Amino acid sequence: SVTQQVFNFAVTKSQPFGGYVYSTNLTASTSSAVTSTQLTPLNLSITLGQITLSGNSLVIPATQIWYLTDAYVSVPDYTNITNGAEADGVILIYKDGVKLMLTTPLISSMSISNPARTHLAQAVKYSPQSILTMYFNPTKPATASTSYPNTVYFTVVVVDFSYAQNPARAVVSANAVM
Amino acid sequence: SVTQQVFNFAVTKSQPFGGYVYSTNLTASTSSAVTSTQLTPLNLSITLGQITLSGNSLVIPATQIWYLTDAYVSVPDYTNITNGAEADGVILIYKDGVKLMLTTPLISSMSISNPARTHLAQAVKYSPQSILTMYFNPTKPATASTSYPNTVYFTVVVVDFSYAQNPARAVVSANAVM
Amino acid sequence: SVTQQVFNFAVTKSQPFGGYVYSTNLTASTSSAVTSTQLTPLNLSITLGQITLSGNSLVIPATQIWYLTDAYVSVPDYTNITNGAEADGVILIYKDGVKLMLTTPLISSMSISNPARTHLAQAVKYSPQSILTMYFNPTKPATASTSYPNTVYFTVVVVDFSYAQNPARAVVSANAVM
Amino acid sequence: SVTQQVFNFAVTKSQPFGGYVYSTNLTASTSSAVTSTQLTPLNLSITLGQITLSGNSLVIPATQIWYLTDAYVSVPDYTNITNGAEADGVILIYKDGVKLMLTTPLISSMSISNPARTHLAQAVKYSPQSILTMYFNPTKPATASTSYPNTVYFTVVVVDFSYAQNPARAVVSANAVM
Amino acid sequence: SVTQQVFNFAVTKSQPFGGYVYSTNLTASTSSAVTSTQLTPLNLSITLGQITLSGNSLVIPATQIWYLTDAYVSVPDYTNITNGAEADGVILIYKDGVKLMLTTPLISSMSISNPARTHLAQAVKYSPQSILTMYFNPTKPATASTSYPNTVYFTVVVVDFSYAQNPARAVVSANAVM
Amino acid sequence: SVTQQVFNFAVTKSQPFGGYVYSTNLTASTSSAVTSTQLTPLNLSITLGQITLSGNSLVIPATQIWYLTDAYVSVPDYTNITNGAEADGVILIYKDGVKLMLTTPLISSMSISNPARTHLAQAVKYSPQSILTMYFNPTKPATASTSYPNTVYFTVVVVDFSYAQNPARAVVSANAVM
Amino acid sequence: YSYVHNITTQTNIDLSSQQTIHLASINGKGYIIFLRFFCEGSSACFTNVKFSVKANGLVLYSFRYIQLLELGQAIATAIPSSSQGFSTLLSNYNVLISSPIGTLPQLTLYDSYDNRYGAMLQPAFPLPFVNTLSLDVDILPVSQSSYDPIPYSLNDNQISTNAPTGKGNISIEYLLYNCL
Repeated sequence: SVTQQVFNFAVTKSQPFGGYVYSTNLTASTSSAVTSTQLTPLNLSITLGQITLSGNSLVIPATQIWYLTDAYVSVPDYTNITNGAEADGVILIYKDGVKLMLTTPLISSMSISNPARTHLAQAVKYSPQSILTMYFNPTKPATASTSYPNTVYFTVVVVDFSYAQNPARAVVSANAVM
Repeated sequence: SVTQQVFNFAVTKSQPFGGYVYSTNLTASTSSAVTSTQLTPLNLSITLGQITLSGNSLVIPATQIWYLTDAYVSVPDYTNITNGAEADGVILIYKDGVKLMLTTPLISSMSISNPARTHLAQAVKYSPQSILTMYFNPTKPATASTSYPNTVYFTVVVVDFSYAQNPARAVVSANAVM
Repeated sequence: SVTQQVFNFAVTKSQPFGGYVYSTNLTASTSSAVTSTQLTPLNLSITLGQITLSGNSLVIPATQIWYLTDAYVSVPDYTNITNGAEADGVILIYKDGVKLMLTTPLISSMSISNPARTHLAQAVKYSPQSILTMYFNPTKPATASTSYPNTVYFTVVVVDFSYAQNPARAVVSANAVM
Repeated sequence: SVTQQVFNFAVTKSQPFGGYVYSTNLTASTSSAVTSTQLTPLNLSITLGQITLSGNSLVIPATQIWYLTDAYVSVPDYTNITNGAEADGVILIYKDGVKLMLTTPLISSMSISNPARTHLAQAVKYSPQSILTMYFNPTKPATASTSYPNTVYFTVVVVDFSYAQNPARAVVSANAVM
Repeated sequence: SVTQQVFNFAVTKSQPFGGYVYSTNLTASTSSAVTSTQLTPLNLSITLGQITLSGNSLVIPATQIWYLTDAYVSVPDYTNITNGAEADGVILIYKDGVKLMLTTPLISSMSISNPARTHLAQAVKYSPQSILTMYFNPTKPATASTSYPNTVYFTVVVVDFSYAQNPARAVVSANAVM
Repeated sequence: SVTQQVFNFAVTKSQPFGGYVYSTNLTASTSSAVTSTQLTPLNLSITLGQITLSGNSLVIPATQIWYLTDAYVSVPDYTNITNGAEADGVILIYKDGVKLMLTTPLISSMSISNPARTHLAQAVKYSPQSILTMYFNPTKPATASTSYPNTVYFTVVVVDFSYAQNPARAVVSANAVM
Repeated sequence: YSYVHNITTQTNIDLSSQQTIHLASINGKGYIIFLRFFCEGSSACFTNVKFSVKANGLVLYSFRYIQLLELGQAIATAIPSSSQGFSTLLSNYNVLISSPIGTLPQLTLYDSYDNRYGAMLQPAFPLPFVNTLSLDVDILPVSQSSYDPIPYSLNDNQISTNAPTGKGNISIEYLLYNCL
């Protein structure tokens, strides 16, 4: 329960300033059958009001605070990796294009069917509007015929401030303490 | 795994008012083989008196406080998701039609044959009258022929107050403390 | 570990008043190939002195407190459920014919051949003498020929006060302390 | 961890009187392919020194206290049960041959490979001289040819007092305390 | 699961007297395909000195304090247990050729491929020179032709004291507190 | 959840002095098909600026504190070990050349395709500069033709101080409190 | 204050005799700013579905699509006298679009080919609502042949015996400006 400690942290800090907490699922998918070198995955989140932030280098909205808490890989992807139909490798997590903050331990290892699956290292806070980008550095690339693209899911706990009283000073006073 | 903590939270807090806690089964099912875009599953709840609330957008009755806690997917669906006979994806949980409250983590990982079955992060409260709506956001859609619709069951803990001395004047005072 | 919590709770609460706490396997068998509509299952409990309390609508003996704690389904039933030889559905659990206390989530998913079997919400208590009736509400009924009856095993913790020095009032007196 | 709390309680309470707490394995074996009705399984306990107290109705010797803590069944035993190669049913656990205390919940269900394995209900304490005996009541018996005997494993905690001093005074003081 | 707590316990306690704490791998292996009765496994421990302590009845060197923590059984062994190509059973653990302190839970059930891989109860201490010896008590012995010997790997925490001021004086003060 | 406990411990003590805590991957590889005896694997870690510290016996940079917390073995390595195409064995972890810190338990048994793989014993810390070197002491060497070199992945928590006020002697102040 | 923009749906409705469906409900004070009503499915969207918008239980709007066409809140037409009236209009033309609205609703979209129907509503000043705002859909099957579009009361439940039927799905988009 590393998501359940972040979820308990946001609903106690952002509640006196007026604040809405929920969780969503971010999908980073490296396109078109990586076989040679470092590629870049296309992040695609579904936030509250039917909106779809697609494309590389997702920019956070100006009233939301994100928390990248966990990551996993679906079981039909883990079947394809160990059969050599799609690539293995690590995934680098950047903030503002400058800080390298984490490196996921070998995405073939974090399949959701194994109870002894290694998780993400720590829950990463992402401030209001600021670049979230990811890179995919493959090792043992895809070899078999009829290869498939990669897909690695992430769990984002999203704090939202769009229903406060005065949201201009509600965000910037809650972002400092939390 | 969160149902047993929110159940004893209901039996302790509702009993000074008269509190009749029980559990019922909710069924969400997108019709007709989702393959491209965001679909709408048909809710279906079964309360006490053979009352089958159907269609989208269920309304909580005026004497009850619901709790949407857990979910699971049967094995004859999970053998189809890995075979590409029905779409994977997540389920968004809305409250009052605009506020998104949760996201179910990747319904193929909620199968009943996964030894690490993933549950929900926290159970969501639903007060008297408040519209519950859900949507299905498909990642890795169905590609095989003779596809099948999706079915993901849920679990609702209902806190009834109709058998106290007053059905209306008491539930609105335990809604403030729970 | 949900059975062992309510067993250990009973043997420290009913111990200063004298209480013979033990476990018992309950059987609920809907008879003769349920195929269209709501049925009624034949209960069967085997207490200490080899007497088998049978028939629909068990009346609980006047010096005992029952705790219905778990539910599971054997493996040869689960082969017959998924092959359409016997009907799926849920089970409703009453008390004095009016008070609905649980709904078992889809008895095919409570099977023991799966490593992530779903559980009940809470261990349901039952006072001295009070009627216990159940019902079977079939969804997706038995389809293939040469059908079979349904059978869902339960597990009941029986606190017993009959061998102390005190009547059927001291049983209900130590019932409401719990 | 239900063996560990019993183990730490026995280590703490029997230490000032002088006491030797260790853990062993007990084998209940219903011989010769049970097919019809209620049988009697051969107990075999392995104490220190390859003693192998075998045969029905083991008497606890006058210096030891035994704690029947947990019960399970092996994985080829589970495979032979679900193929109908050996019989299913319950196991009744008696004290002094008259007092029933526990009934194992359907020994097919307690296979050691499932994480959703149902445990024993409570750790049964056996005092000095006292007679442990068990019975096997079969439901849906063995059907296939080349049937096999049944074997169910128990985990016993033995608290010995023979090496301390005059062991009778230590046994009566410790059995008064723990 | 217990190997991380006694390691941290050994570091904090052997520090005021000065000492290594590290880990090694101990191999117990019953020779030549046990089919009848009580057999003796051949221990083989290798410490940092590249010195192999083989044969039965290993002697702890005069400057070390060992701790036997966990055990596991590899997959080509567990493939052969479930086919009957080698024996199941437990392993008894003695000290000083006299005391018996543990009995490991059913060496098939601690295979590395069981998702509920069971661990040991508590770590076994070993002072300066003492005789660690094991005995393998087979239940369900090997029945198939071309059988294989057993192999159960252990994990030992070794607390060396060789770098203190006087190592023979340091251990007899640290054996009291640890 | 062992790497997330030392990660949270690192960010608590690096917060008053400044510190850039992040997780990387160390890859130890024995070159060219070990077949007889103890070999030496060439480490390869990746710090921030695409800096590949290669060669045997990596030297820790002068203002960083490392933490070796995890190890795993990929699936094409585990299917090559059990096919006898590369050697099994253990891996020794040395600090300054002098101290032995750990021993990994039998690298084939910490593969990732097994749902209950074994773990290490502790996270070994590493101060400003020390010579981290490893050794692969094989058992059951490579027997089949067309053998492959080994590859065993690790996971390092790196605590950089280079973006604090003075990364020369503030790193030696936080080294003592950790 | 805050904007509230939403789309409510019912995705499979029997257009049979005498049903009442409750689409959405909004609590709190606010101002109605923009509304859209849409139906899809069979041609029985056009005649059998009555939309209703209430505020604090008091009815603001209640209409149908054939009421909006036949009472002149649609595209501006002019039919020759040698005809049969509106029966010659719906039998000859497939798609009818009309943009400008004002406070009263207008039949903006008639699509008999693709079978989509729709109306819009933009108040010329923000229409307040105090306690609740509720949206209802009443399925009352009435044939196209008579219907008597001139209204005589608010709660006129008029039906016929040979009205068309089918299945369809009904959506309502709204944009409000609520209080906090």
